[PDB]
Amino acid sequence: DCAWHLGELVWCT
Amino acid sequence: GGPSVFLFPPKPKDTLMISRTPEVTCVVVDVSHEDPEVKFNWYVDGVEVHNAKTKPREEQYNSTYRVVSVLTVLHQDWLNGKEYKCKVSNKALPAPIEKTISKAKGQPREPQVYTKPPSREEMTKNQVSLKCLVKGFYPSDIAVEWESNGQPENNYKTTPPVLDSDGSFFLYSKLTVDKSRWQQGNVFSCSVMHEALHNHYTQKSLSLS
Amino acid sequence: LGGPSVFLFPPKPKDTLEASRTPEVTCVVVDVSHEDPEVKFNWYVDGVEVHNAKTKPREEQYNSTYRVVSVLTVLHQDWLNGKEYKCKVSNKALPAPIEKTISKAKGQPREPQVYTDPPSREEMTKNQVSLTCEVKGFYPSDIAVEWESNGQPENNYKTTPPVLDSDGSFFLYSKLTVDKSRWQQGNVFSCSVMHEALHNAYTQKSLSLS
Ligand SMILES: *[C@@H]1O[C@H](CO[C@H]2O[C@@H](C)[C@@H](O)[C@@H](O)[C@@H]2O)[C@@H](O[C@@H]2O[C@H](CO)[C@@H](O[C@@H]3O[C@H](CO[C@H]4O[C@H](CO)[C@@H](O)[C@H](O)[C@@H]4O[C@@H]4O[C@H](CO)[C@@H](O[C@@H]5O[C@H](CO)[C@H](O)[C@H](O)[C@H]5O)[C@H](O)[C@H]4NC(C)=O)[C@@H](O)[C@H](O[C@H]4O[C@H](CO)[C@@H](O)[C@H](O)[C@@H]4O)[C@@H]3O)[C@H](O)[C@H]2NC(C)=O)[C@H](O)[C@H]1NC(C)=O
Ligand SMILES: *[C@@H]1O[C@H](CO[C@H]2O[C@@H](C)[C@@H](O)[C@@H](O)[C@@H]2O)[C@@H](O[C@@H]2O[C@H](CO)[C@@H](O[C@@H]3O[C@H](CO[C@H]4O[C@H](CO)[C@@H](O)[C@H](O)[C@@H]4O[C@@H]4O[C@H](CO)[C@@H](O[C@@H]5O[C@H](CO)[C@H](O)[C@H](O)[C@H]5O)[C@H](O)[C@H]4NC(C)=O)[C@@H](O)[C@H](O[C@H]4O[C@H](CO)[C@@H](O)[C@H](O)[C@@H]4O)[C@@H]3O)[C@H](O)[C@H]2NC(C)=O)[C@H](O)[C@H]1NC(C)=O
Repeated sequence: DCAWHLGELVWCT
Repeated sequence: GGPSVFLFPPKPKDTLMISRTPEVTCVVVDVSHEDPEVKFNWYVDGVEVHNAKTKPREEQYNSTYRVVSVLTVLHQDWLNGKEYKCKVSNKALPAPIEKTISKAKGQPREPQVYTKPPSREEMTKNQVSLKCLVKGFYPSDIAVEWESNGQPENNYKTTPPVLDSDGSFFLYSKLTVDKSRWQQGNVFSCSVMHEALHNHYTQKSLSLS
Repeated sequence: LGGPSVFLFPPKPKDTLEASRTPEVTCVVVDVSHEDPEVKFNWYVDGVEVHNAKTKPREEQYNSTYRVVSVLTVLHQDWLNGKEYKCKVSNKALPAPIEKTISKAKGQPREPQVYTDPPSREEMTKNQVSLTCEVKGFYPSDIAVEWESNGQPENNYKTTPPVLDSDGSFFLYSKLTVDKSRWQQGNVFSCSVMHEALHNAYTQKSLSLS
């Protein structure tokens, strides 16, 4: 899955 | 009197966020007008690379130039602990200067994130403070931000990281908001970015009873 | 060597806040050459010269320079009332005497707000728990924070440096780490704060298992 921060992609595993 | 070199790391967010581009900066100051020419040699783990770019030359108005070379690094190259050596050569320099930086060495430790509500004593004031405790993380490279309803909360202050007794770092972030916003049940979130976190990210939310 | 340098240091916060202690202003002169080790000190309090300062033992730095230090005792009231302390240093290696001036940070003193926070329920799974002391809205930044329990000092804590807040005051946090069992026994832990804007320059906040 991925992590987002105020619309901007942070990281995906 | 001669030129000096300052090698800088990428910004934590740039290395932690895949949607950004991290870069190391080799800064050279006290560059004379007589010999402004500066030669750069870049190395990654001892292996020379050639994809660096020289920023525009700058007058510091104290009769010196500021020559800067920038090298784009890969997110995982920096996270794995590769060392970047910047070699600066100048003719006003007896011997070329070499500076080496990398990510702080040591096993990465995942930050523990806990939020604290405002005290009931603090409910008598015009504004209340929301606290975000982030502890037990290594290295000290970290990004802490606040937000509410999909929008960032910028009225916060965050202490520098502090070296703990167990070898890790901790810090506190204090978001101050109008008390009415807290009384109305609005949810506030503390965002933490760190390499040891799952997807370099975690979020802890907090609101009224 | 282009000449000796001078650093003028304030007294410790706790030294000025406790009557038991004697606060001191310290004038440190580094890079004193062996050829001309003689240093003249002139002390001034609000422009008026005083003569009750004492010089510490000379110290060889083993880098071909001496370290010369003059220490001036100050009064608690005088420092808190913001008196100027000037240290004048004269030496043959100096083209002109060096003057440095220090005093309490000027500005309206503001009283610290002290709040404490218990460990989260998630922290009740770990071997140790963190207690938080929040100290905010104080000025000047000079302060001393300590922990205790049952009239005995708790030393397993760390305190962040003072951070400049948006309203011009300062805030910090102190984190005390204790064993879980100690916390779950219902023991009372105290956060003690010393600051000139507190009544009697002191306040103490406590918490326990609730
Ligand atoms: C002539 O003037 C030169 C500068 O103009 C100066 O002009 C004056 C008229 C004034 O206008 C004055 O304000 C100007 O600075 C002057 O050059 C200076 O030389 C100093 C030493 O000789 C040097 O001090 C060192 O600074 C190091 C840190 O540098 C950063 O912080 C300083 C302090 O504010 C700042 O001045 C610098 O610009 C640096 O700022 C940061 O730079 C990094 C990149 O390196 C940025 O991060 C990058 O950010 C970008 C995005 O912007 C990317 O994200 C990239 O990925 C990142 O890497 C960062 O954003 C930026 N921060 C900010 C907020 O701007 C210290 O580390 C260093 O301390 C070490 O060394 C000393 C010994 O010197 C040791 O004792 C220490 O223990 C430590 O090891 C040292 O303090 C100044 O930095 C330098 N100024 C500039 C502008 O480069 C020159 O000497 C003058 N010549 C004379 C008088 O003859
Ligand atoms: C030869 O050696 C000299 C010293 O020996 C060194 O030998 C090497 C082998 C190393 O081991 C090295 O670590 C040794 O120091 C050397 O002198 C040094 O010169 C430096 C500059 O040239 C100078 O740097 C400045 O330091 C200022 C602050 O210094 C304090 O902190 C440092 C360490 O961080 C510490 O070493 C100093 O002793 C200072 O510490 C303070 O001491 C005072 C006075 O005793 C304490 O206050 C009193 O305490 C008593 C109780 O103890 C009572 O409480 C009383 O009431 C108080 O008043 C205070 O608590 C104590 N604090 C600490 C942390 O321990 C910086 O502020 C300064 O930066 C300022 O100035 C520069 C310009 O110079 C500006 O650019 C900055 O913006 C800033 O404004 C600067 O960094 C070193 O301090 C000095 N070291 C010593 C020991 O004096 C000398 O240069 C060498 N010469 C050659 C040619 O090599």
